[PDB]
Amino acid sequence: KNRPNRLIVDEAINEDNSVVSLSQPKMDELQLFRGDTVLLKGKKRREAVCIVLSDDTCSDEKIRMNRVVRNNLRVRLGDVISIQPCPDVKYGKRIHVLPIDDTVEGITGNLFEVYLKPYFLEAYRPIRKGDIFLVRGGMRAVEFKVVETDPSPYCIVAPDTVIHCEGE
Ligand SMILES: [Cl-]
Ligand SMILES: [Co+2]
Repeated sequence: KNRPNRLIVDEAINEDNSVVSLSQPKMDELQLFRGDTVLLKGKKRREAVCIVLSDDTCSDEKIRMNRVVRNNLRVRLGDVISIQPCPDVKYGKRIHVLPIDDTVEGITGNLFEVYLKPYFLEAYRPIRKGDIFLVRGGMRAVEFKVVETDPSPYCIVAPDTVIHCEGE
């Protein structure tokens, strides 16, 4: 019983889509530093790639995550996920995302300048093929699915990372 890399999901205080949080003893045990990329394994064999931060109100065996990640992981509060470091992870050459058209009227107009540039610029966000993420944009949030990454199947969107969006 007991394992150090299996943890119980818990609601996050940080709503940033790329962030998960652990106690400091936990990070120190798993030998992780703030900014480190982790692979999370959830239910229905869904996997996510996150940035891990230290939270001091976090129980040594809890993991706080926003629901964008929980949803990507197909888990809910109190479920159990597996966490591993992701050292080999690389800066992305290209990424292909498609925006989710949920509404009549679709969405306009330049998704790149309005959503993607502002969302990705800054953060060196880690992403995976098949992630669904939500950008709080002008007028309305928009969701995108990650169609693919080069390199596949996951990577860090860097400032020189090419980002193609369907209609663009
Ligand atoms: Cl592409
Ligand atoms: Co293309």
